[PDB]
Amino acid sequence: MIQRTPKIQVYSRHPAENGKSNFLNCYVSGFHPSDIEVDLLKNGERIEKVEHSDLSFSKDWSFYLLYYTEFTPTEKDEYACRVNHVTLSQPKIVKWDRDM
Amino acid sequence: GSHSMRYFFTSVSRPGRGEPRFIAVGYVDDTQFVRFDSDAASQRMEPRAPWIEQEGPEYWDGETRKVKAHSQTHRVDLGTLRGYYNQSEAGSHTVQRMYGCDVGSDWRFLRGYHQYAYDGKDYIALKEDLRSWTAADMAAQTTKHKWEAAHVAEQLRAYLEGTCVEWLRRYLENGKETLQRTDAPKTHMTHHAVSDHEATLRCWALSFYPAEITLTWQRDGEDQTQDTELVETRPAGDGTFQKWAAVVVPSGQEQRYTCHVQHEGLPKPLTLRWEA
Amino acid sequence: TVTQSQPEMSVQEAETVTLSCTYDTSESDYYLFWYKQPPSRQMILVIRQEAYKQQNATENRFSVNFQKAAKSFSLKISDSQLGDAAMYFCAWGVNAGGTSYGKLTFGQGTILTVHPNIQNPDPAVYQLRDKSVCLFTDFDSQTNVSQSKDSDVYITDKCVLDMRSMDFKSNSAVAWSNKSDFACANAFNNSIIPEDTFFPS
Amino acid sequence: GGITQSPKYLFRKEGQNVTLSCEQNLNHDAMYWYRQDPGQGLRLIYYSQIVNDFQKGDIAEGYSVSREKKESFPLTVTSAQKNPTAFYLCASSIGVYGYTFGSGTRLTVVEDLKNVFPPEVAVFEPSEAEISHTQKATLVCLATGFYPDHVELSWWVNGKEVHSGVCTDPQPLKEQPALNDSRYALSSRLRVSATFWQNPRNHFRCQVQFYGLSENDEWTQDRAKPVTQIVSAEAWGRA
Amino acid sequence: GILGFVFTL
Ligand SMILES: O=C(O)CN(CCN(CC(=O)O)CC(=O)O)CC(=O)O
Repeated sequence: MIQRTPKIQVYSRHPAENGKSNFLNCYVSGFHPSDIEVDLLKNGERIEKVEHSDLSFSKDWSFYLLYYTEFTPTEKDEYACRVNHVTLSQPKIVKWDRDM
Repeated sequence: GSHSMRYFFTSVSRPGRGEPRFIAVGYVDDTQFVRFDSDAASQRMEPRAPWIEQEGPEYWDGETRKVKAHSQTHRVDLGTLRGYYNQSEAGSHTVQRMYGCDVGSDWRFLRGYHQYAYDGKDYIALKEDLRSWTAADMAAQTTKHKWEAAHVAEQLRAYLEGTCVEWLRRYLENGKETLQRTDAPKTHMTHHAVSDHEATLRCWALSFYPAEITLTWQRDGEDQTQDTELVETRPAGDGTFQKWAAVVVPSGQEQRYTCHVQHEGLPKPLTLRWEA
Repeated sequence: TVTQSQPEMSVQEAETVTLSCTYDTSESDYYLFWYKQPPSRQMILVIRQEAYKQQNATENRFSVNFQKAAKSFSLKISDSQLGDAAMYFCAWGVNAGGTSYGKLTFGQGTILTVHPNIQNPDPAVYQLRDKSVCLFTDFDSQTNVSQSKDSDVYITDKCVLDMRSMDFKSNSAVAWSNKSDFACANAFNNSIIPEDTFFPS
Repeated sequence: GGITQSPKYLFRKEGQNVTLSCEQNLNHDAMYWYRQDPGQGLRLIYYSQIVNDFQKGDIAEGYSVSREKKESFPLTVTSAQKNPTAFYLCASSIGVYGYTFGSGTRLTVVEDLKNVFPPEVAVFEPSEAEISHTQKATLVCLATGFYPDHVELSWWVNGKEVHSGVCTDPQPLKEQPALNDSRYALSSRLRVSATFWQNPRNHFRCQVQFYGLSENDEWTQDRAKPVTQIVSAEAWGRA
Repeated sequence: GILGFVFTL
């Protein structure tokens, strides 16, 4: 097999407004093989109520998935995406950066 | 404008764990409308868009009956490829398959696709003429010769050139509200400071459909291939798409750089400049 | 549905015959077939046609007339040979986009009888000893043999053999019974036969 | 490569299950079973596009199939099939291409087993009247009183099967039509040149292959068992 | 709608 390391993007569906409902997204793409583990974290702890898209792939045959959960951002709540794949020496953490 | 219908199939062997995983997903342009998941409880083709739910029972039984035959076929193919490449029964291997058709503004046939990959590599693809195949390696020539003798390409043409287009027209019409819409990108800009002299500028494009878009950074002047950060177009989760482009620039020349946004929904290209 | 409106049809050797077939469907693209099933019962494909493609062929005698709008797929046999005696089936099938690929739906079929051209008829009725049988042979394809009452006399329909070595073809029917009064002079009374049929004394 | 169907002839007692075999080494994915009935065309029973895939035809009830291997697609006619008397044809293809059918199988329902009888075969030497009039000699073979209608008639001359100058009735004749079960009769003719028949070294044989009872069946009657056998009758040339 | 024609590698 030819391994491909995933690209990871953590972002909100809509512009983040403190106290206003929204959706937190983790988009993993460009990876191979298909086995992958993705979790969304709030303040370092796992979020259970997380949904994800159906496995699909791009022209180059690499897979992509979208994980998302409904959240209300605050000033001091930290969010991140934890991805695990055979290409990663260890599970990779990508924090949500509001100000991008 | 142009439109397309594509079906993506993924089969993954799981030796010592069970039957191979099988996933089918169907798209019209950048919108998914059906799926089949071997690991799900329904074991049927399921709707994934509201405009496909109006189809009657005979549609879902047929797609179910067809997609399970796809599932059975890729299950056989996994074992055949294991033999072609003399691979052991221990490792897990992936078969991917994609076919469909494109149409132009007149909704007439434009292109057809039908291609396979094994473990992430091209295996065999149907050529644009819809009559010959491209075998990626010596092993795939066995499949190529097999499919030439059985006239697979000739038989596929009716679907790719005909039935595929008929389906696509039907869907475009039943999902006109969403499939035939155009959402222009909502654009803004951000300023980030790398230490002292150098800073980064980010151009944002949000809530646009379709996902086709181009973001370019102009200096003075014209585009900058060097020092341009461009993230893959990502889904917002509500049917629209997002994307941003970033450039690294010394502080004090923010006014020199400009962002160009070209989207199908935009009447003319947008030009953004610092600050707002 | 596939409809073949003529259960049976006859043709004279060396002449041509047209077998009709009409079908009903809503599909834009599909496949049409003609199959030949001789007495051996072996199905043999004669022609396949796709609606997308244009009528094409043939190098052989066989040919088809495909009227897409009319939904007619007639098979034409020209210079009929005795070997063309068979059951001909018209069939229809969906294209690759259909769910029942490649199931075939068959018409009721048409039995094609080929009447041989016999150059020098010499109709006679002969008696063959072993019970006894009467042999009516050398009559022309215009002659017809009829089942005969009473029930205790057995008569077979006419049958064509070809002595390939002598380029000779003959017709023949056989009649037999075990009763006493049965004789060749009256064996074929129920059938109209040439008055000058030869009866050896 | 090809497709082989079996058996050629076969019968079922009421309340009995039976299986037809179909094998193909054409490397074809799809295999089909069709049923042929007079007054009707071919009607699909079952088909398998690939191993472990099964699609019923409109007349599937009473039938069953299995596709454990690519090469084999056996059909089972269960006792539940109310009216199974027909001609069964196996088929194989890849889509609509390479469509090939098997030899075919004829299945009969024999309500009562006592009705089975093998054929009595007899040859009848040509009349000297024909020989003098046409300089040709016609032999007639009669196979009579056999049930069911599972027969194959051939002519053998000097130890080799012949097909030139031969005519066999397209379909047999029922000796007693009124009865629902009636024994059958069949006739065939062999014509040769006068000179050929005049030679007495020439040997003529009418061979009839009958398909009847098997060892699985039980025979309670005094008369010899109506087993699958070959009944023959011969004649010798005469000057 | 997906293909109804299935074939193996
Ligand atoms: O009932 C039938 O005739 C066919 N059966 C298979 C019949 N089986 C036994 C069974 O699985 O019930 C074997 C057979 O008798 O041929 C499948 C079905 O009806 O869906």
